[PDB]
Amino acid sequence: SRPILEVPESVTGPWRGDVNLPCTYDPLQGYTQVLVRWLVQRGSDPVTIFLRDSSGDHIQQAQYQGRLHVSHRVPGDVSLQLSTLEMDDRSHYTCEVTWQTPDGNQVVRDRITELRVQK
Repeated sequence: SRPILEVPESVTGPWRGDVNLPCTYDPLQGYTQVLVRWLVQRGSDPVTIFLRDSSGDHIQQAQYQGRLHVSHRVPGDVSLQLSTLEMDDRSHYTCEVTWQTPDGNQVVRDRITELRVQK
């Protein structure tokens, strides 16, 4: 039926190193990826830190420009790579993908993961 996001409940990354937050799905006929959003939890809101759409990749925040990259080569792999991990990077991250469906409407799916940072 619908695409299925595959996201681990938690990921451990090395302090000062790099980590991949996996977010993948098996592509399905008739479902066209139209948006990928990654968010991080701060307070009452998850805040957007990355968007990919038909105009390309968008990292609005200067603090993430140059340390945040999202997988692109393999269809269905939209894992987030975070570089030079800080203790402050420990948080819940949300991977959210939007598809156009065979019927012509849209569907959105999201999954939360926790990043822990280990010395």
